[PDB]
Amino acid sequence: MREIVHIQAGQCGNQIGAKFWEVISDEHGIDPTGSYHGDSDLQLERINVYYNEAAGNKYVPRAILVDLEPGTMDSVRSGPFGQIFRPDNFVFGQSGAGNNWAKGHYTEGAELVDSVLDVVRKESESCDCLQGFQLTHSLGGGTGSGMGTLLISKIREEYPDRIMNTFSVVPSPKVSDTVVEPYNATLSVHQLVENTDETYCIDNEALYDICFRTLKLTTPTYGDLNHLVSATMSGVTTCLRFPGQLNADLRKLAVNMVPFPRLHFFMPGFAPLQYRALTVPELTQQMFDAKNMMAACDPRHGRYLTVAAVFRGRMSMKEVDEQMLNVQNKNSSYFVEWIPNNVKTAVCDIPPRGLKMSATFIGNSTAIQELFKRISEQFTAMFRRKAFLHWYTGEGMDEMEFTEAESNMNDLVSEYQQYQDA
Amino acid sequence: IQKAIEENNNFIKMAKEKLAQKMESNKENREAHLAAMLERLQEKDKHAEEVRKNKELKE
Ligand SMILES: Nc1nc2c(ncn2[C@@H]2O[C@H](COP(=O)(O)OP(=O)(O)O)[C@@H](O)[C@H]2O)c(=O)[nH]1
Ligand SMILES: Nc1nc(NCc2ccc3c(c2)OCO3)cc(-c2cccc3[nH]ccc23)n1
Ligand SMILES: Nc1nc(NCc2ccc3c(c2)OCO3)cc(-c2cccc3[nH]ccc23)n1
Ligand SMILES: [Ca+2]
Ligand SMILES: [Mg+2]
Repeated sequence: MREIVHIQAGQCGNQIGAKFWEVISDEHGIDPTGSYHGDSDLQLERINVYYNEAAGNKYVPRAILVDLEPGTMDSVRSGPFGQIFRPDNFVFGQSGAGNNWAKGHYTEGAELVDSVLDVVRKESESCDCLQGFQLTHSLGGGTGSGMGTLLISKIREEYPDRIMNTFSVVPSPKVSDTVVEPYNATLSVHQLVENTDETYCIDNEALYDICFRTLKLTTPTYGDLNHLVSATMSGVTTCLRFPGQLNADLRKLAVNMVPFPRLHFFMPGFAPLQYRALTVPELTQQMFDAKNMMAACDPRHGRYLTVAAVFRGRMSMKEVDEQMLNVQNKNSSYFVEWIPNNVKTAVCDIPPRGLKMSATFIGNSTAIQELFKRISEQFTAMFRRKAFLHWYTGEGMDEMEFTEAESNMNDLVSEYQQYQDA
Repeated sequence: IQKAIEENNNFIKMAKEKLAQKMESNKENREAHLAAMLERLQEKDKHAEEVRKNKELKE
């Protein structure tokens, strides 16, 4: 039955999670009460991937909601689809984590992690055949970052052969809540390097530049960024949520996308970003455009290890193949020659709400090193003077752990560079 | 988590011992100042008695 368990941790994680659930619930014809009111059996044909079936012939998201503070989960429960979530799947503490990875991972978070794992186990136990997990969170705060990576580590320990996938919002000084975000992000990337199979790098810098430059929004809110995130996530889960030609599970996708275990950080993109119907050439050109990428990295500065393209809507598969081939053949130097046929294409007949045609892009590119270099420089700029370290050592962390995290991330960068020059 | 607990306890411990040492040292110093002042006044009362005796034994 190929069940996925979804986990959203912290403020960012839970807001983007909520948008994800409202968007896909709309695609599957599920209303806020959990009743199906769609027009097509394809909407229900693979519904069990993300939704449990309840007695009242209710479909309930297979979703666990975690935070160290209550605020955001009250806001979820009051949100438009808030009644659809299982009440027992809300697991919240009272203390908060103060944007402090050490509080999320070692002190405040550890007290709550067991109760979160109990709910994960209760959901998995009733799965016909759990394929694995997806987590939504930011890396810049304390709960999603520190407690999220703690959760990931515990899930790996108890489900070591299951796929662990994250949608991870990466911090940027252009959209910043605290100065300590690079510390929290550096500590978290190391964890993801060890304990996830796939991590979608969603950079608030890129989301901001898209809202501002392309969408012409002078003052973009978190709501505007999360609209892009939810549309991207809908796109990336399309190929498993709707009927079609592909017999896939998270492991087959991972095996096709991840050539080396540590290099599993993907750039997502979306097109189109208006009433003019978009031709296949236009979707194809825009989905590969730097300006559509959500991890503010120039793909012309690296090479593609692998690419997945997912097209949604009624269109010519012939025309799709021709345009995808055109972009690969005309830009062959940006695709590594030593992985043949490394661009894969999926088509789903069902378009998202409002757009007639859309494309979602997943790239495993060596250019993602630019993101980690960015974070590393901000980390070093502080860590060379030990600035703000007392917030962390006061929760029991040693300087040594920071030095090791910094080293792990410079090694990740060096590995990406090795494969970019090969 | 154990290192964090230990550091909090050591801060409480060291502040408790520092405060108690300061308050004791202050009590001893204040009492010594008053005892020295009183001792000077008692030396005055002794001298006043020797004066009243000198005056008696002059007669
Ligand atoms: N894209 C996006 N980023 C967010 C959102 N909320 C917070 N952030 C970012 O996440 C970081 C703060 O982490 P946050 O989720 O608030 O901390 P936590 O809830 O304690 O885990 C900062 O880098 C913020 O820019 C959101 O709704 N959308
Ligand atoms: N995420 C993830 N996966 C791994 N896979 C290997 C595997 C083989 C057979 C399996 C299995 C998993 O599951 C049940 O059968 C290794 C690791 C890792 C990371 C970092 C340091 C490490 N030191 C030892 C290991 C490890 N991290
Ligand atoms: N790796 C990877 N690729 C994806 N794109 C499409 C694709 C189609 C055909 C392919 C292919 C990839 O690779 C081989 O043939 C989606 C995902 C994903 C991630 C996280 C949660 C998810 N819930 C549903 C899906 C999914 N994960
Ligand atoms: Ca506590
Ligand atoms: Mg915050």
